[PDB]
Amino acid sequence: ELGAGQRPLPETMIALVRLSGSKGNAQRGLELLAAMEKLNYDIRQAWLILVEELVRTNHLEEANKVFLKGARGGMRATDQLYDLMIEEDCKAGDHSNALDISYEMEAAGRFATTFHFNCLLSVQATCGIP
Amino acid sequence: METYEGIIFACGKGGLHEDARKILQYMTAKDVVPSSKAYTGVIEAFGQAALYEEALVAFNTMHEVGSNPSIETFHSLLYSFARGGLFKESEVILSRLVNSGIPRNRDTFNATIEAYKQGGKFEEAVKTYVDMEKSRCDPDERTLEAVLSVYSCARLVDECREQFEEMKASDILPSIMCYCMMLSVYGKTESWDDVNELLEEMLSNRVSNIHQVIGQMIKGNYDDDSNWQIVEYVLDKLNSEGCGLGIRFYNALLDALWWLGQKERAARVLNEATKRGIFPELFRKNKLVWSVDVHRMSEGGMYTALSVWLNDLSDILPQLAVVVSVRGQLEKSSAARESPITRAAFSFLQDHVSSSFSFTGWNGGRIMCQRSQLKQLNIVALTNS
Amino acid sequence: MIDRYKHQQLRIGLVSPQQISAWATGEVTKPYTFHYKTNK
Amino acid sequence: FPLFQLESADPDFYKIGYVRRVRAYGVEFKEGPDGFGIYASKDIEPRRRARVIMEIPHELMITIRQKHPWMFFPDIVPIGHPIFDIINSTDPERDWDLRLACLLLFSFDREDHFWRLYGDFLPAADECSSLLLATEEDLAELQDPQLVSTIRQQQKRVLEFWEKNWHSGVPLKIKRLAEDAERFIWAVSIAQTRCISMKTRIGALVQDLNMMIPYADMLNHSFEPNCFLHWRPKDRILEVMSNAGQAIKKGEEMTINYMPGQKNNMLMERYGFSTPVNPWDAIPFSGDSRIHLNSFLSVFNIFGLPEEYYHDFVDGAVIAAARTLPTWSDIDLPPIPSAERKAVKELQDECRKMLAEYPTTSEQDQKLLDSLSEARTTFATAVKYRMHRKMFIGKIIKALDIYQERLL
Ligand SMILES: Nc1ncnc2c1ncn2[C@@H]1O[C@H](CSCC[C@H](N)C(=O)O)[C@@H](O)[C@H]1O
Repeated sequence: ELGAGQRPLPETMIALVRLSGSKGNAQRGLELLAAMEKLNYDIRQAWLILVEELVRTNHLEEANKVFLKGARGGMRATDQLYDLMIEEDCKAGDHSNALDISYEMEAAGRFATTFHFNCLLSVQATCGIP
Repeated sequence: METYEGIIFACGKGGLHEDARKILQYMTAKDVVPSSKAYTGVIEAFGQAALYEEALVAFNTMHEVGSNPSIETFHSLLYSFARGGLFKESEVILSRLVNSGIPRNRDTFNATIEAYKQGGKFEEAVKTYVDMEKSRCDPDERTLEAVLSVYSCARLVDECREQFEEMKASDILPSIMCYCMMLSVYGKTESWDDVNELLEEMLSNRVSNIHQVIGQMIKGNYDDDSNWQIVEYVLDKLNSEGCGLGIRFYNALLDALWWLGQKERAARVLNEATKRGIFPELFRKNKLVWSVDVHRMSEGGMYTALSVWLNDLSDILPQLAVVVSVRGQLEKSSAARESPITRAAFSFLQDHVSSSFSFTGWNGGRIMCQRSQLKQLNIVALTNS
Repeated sequence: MIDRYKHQQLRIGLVSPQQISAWATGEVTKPYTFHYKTNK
Repeated sequence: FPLFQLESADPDFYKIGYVRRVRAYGVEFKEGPDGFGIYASKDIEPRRRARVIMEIPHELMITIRQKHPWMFFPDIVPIGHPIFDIINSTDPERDWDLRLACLLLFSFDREDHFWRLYGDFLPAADECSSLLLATEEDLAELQDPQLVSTIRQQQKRVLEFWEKNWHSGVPLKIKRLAEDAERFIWAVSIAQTRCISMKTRIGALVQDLNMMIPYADMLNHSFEPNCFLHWRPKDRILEVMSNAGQAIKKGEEMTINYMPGQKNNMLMERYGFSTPVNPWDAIPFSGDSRIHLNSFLSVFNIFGLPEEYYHDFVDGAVIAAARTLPTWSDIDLPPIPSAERKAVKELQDECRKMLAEYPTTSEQDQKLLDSLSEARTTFATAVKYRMHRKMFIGKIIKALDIYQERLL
């Protein structure tokens, strides 16, 4: 398509981004997101899709890398995805990533609630330091 | 690296693009970055099958993986473009070769002449041969064959005589391709005296077997069931330098047969080429398109291709019947409809099916016939003189 | 908001003889401060 | 060389606020046949942050708590005044406009109150576009039975409140506020069309307020506003802030979003106006025929999530069309062009079936508005409302035609 001089549709890039996440290819998923920004598209929706695919396909470690890069870059995720990332990290004992995300969640403008704190406490209660 | 490059070279030599694509995918699936030579073999295979879109993707992918193209890579494109007459794309390489620090060797000049010739630019073809001698260099045997085809195409009997006799003036024994071009220029001008003079030279040919068999089969001596096995024996022997040499041999042979009136024999010779993989893009027959692609053929070969295609049309419906005479960037311009191939095909179609095939308003190098008009349609007589 | 948590602590404890040795290694065995002649 | 080379509002309009610490920066108040407005008096260049456009001191406002108990900020009602009993007798949920109307009429009666002066720049009973002032004939031009019944209930509620609380036995200090029902109806109309509800912190107390804010109730509505309101607690000043990074040209109108996410029938009920480019207007389709949501959004370059659609022909009506059209979506399944044309054709037929329900068309309503010479403000508002809905349905037919062709 690029070699034919045609401009890929925003939906075409999203199909490639979602496919990359299903295979756990975060590097290719991030390369395609950079292309959409170069094509002057809106990468927020495609970034949301990429993170959810990695979480669904048990690539939580890769999902955190992609999520934080977008969140630190200024993009604001959905409240559903915020609750997804915090909870899945705390179920896996990853307090460091769950605390980083919750800090970015409030920086965006979404204040943490009792649900998010209960996720962090689930890991803090097992560290041996009350 | 040694095994991958060895197989891909064979695929590029024989024009097996499907196998070449699988080797490339196999290398990528194993996290192996193919070498710059390996991609050049894949680019070669696509050009053998006239798959320019997939060839330029591989060329684009070479820079992506850091396997920058070598001098041989810019030759695989030039010969691929030369066969199709895509001198617009050939000049892109030439304008790129000077900027890339690569001087113009002899092989670059041969492709330039071949590209201009197939594109109908006769004036610019001889100018390259005129400008080639100024830059010294050393014209090889194919260069003489490259410029002889230019004179033979534009019906220059006296120029072709001087070019041909000088080929044997150095004791070179010109190949069968040059002999078939002599028969075309003599057959185009109806010079039956010179045709018989050259044929007797090919009938003895104590040194070269191919000239004897091909020369004999043109006259019709080998048109028997058992006597067609010897002709096929030569074709199989020539079917070993790949599709690159084969396409040149069959283009000259069909051109000679058509101008000599052996139009039914040209039909069977073309049928021999297709089953060997020559002209893989020649025909498409599906529910959407019935197409014949003649942009890589000579004028005699194109007439044979159209004649068979028209006869097979009347036997049988697709949404469209098309003739692809120009296949490149020239399509999106008014020059493609003025190409010698486009005019020849349209003129040929006009006095064979009346006014049933008209040009396209969206492409310069297409000659279409709608499904509705296909209802209002042997159509072409195939006989030996 | 979530507090910027900062957990730092210091403790004093009685020291084992083993920890005393680990500090030094280093045994001072002479009551001399400085040599009279070399001033070393 | 230099030698060889909408009317402005009453100058006293800004001055009465200006002598009381109202500040306007780079904007001017201009008056036209349709009413007041705020326009950029110069090219407002973009900055890294929101620019201060206007500053309105708290003491010039009339505010009441949204939630019970009813406290007034600033407190202007004396202890024991009978107006509080009238305010205190209201329904806490529905009668917020009655409470503000009582405060508004009370404020006009006070000699020192700012709204005694500012009240002269409020639209009169024949100039306010609120449907509370609309006659039964004006409501007949709406062509919307649901909205008409809503307005009739509003007028009934407002009238019964006046008859109950402004009877013959009430004190003179109450009678002189609303001597007639029309005076109280006008006050409720001002309350509905001009009330600004915000969460504010005053001192240490954070609360929701219904506020009558002078010079900020002159900002017109837009669903793509270039300004927003911001309460500054430290000095009790309402700030009108232009969007950060947004360049505003000289003469461009300064607008805020009165009602995010609200349809035109809600804008008509509250503020007595409608917009043809409302991105939240809806049209009742059967759902038998559906188009591809992803294709429709990409054809018109509508990006973002459904609740935050934006355009990178396309306006708020096309965004509204995306939200209201029957749509299907199967992750990344592509739509068949021949099946989508059947849906587009069937959706356009249903759109024309609804345009045929109206006795007139959109351009006939537009020429009727130009031919008016003695029409009430609400009559023209009623015609503009039905015309905008026709323009919205007509925009959908055009958008579907474009979408059907750009799918090739
Ligand atoms: N976008 C818009 N289109 C039409 N009328 C509008 C509008 N925004 C605001 N209005 C009108 O302005 C009123 C809100 S108070 C805004 C100032 C008003 N124009 C005045 O002169 O006092 C509403 O009653 C409504 O009728």
